[PDB]
Amino acid sequence: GFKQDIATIRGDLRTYAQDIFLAFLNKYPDERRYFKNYVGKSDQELKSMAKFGDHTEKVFNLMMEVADRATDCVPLASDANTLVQMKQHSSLTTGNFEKLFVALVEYMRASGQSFDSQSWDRFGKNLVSALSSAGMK
Amino acid sequence: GFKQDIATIRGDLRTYAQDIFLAFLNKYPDERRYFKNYVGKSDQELKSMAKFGDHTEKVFNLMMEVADRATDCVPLASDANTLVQMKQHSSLTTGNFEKLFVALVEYMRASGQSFDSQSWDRFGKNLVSALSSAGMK
Ligand code: HEM
Ligand code: HEM
Ligand SMILES: Oc1ccc(Br)cc1
Ligand SMILES: Oc1ccc(Br)cc1
Repeated sequence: GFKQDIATIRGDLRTYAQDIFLAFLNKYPDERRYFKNYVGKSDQELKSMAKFGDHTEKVFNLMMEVADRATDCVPLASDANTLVQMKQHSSLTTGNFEKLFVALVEYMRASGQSFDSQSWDRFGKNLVSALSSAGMK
Repeated sequence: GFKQDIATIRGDLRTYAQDIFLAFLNKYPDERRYFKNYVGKSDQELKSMAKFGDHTEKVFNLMMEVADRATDCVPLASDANTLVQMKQHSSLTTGNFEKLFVALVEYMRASGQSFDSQSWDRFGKNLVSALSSAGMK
């Protein structure tokens, strides 16, 4: 289930983080505009950039902390607010987050692995609700 | 994105090259008049010709180099000049290139592979502009 999925992802966090993030950019190529340092770079080029691995891992680490603190895929309002208030997220809208979770769920369903994809979809929906409540446009 | 798509195509170039060129010829059958011995043949007959695959590979080898040398999907003017000046292209106009890129983008959109088709559309438009700047009719 969802708790096991957190363990699966955490076990190889950097690989899953990179693969899901690339799935996101591949599904929604226009989203690359928010990452000026990743524009015009192949996947292998990206993987050779210190910040790509470091930042992508740290994003997914925080995602997993939020997921683990949730009750029945309902995240803490405080966690949503952290995400809204981050300077790095100042120009984002809930639609950016919606897209990330659509891509994440698609990745899980396409994987040969037994992720609880329905729960990740619902977690994403609940997180979007919480972001909106915390003031994200 | 675009840069990764170049790697994807290069990883199976003969297959992609033939399938895109066939998509072009099937969408625009009268374009066969620029070529020799292509009329009156089905796709499988074309693919079994001595030089169909070889010629198509050489075209797409160069197309991928032009794409790879581009910045933000803008090709080098030297690459455009080469394409205009090639003896093999003496009877072409920019419209021939426009049609090739319409077919290429349509192929990408229909494929099971996550191509950044919008970037290929932009690249095609920028290549056509560059061909015009370099003196193609
Ligand atoms: C629940 C989902 C998300 C979480 C947990 C999250 C978390 C984070 C974290 C922890 C950082 C700082 C990384 C570091 O210190 O190196 C960061 C940076 C950033 N995030 Fe988010 N983020 C999420 C979603 C998104 C989305 C959907 C976008 C845009 C489509 C986005 C855009 C950015 C940008 C542009 C930065 C700064 C540039 C960079 O480090 O690449 N984030 N995020
Ligand atoms: C960016 C697009 C293009 C590139 C990079 C390109 C490149 C090339 C190259 C490298 C060759 C040499 C093939 C060989 O001798 O093995 C070639 C030949 C040729 N190309 Fe282009 N070409 C492009 C577009 C077109 C278009 C749109 C047409 C016509 C609709 C065309 C018509 C021809 C013809 C008639 C030849 C010689 C005969 C043949 O290969 O069958 N090309 N091209
Ligand atoms: O550096 C980053 C990697 C992935 C996301 Br999502 C956001 C920032
Ligand atoms: O041999 C050729 C294959 C594809 C194109 Br486009 C042009 C020539």
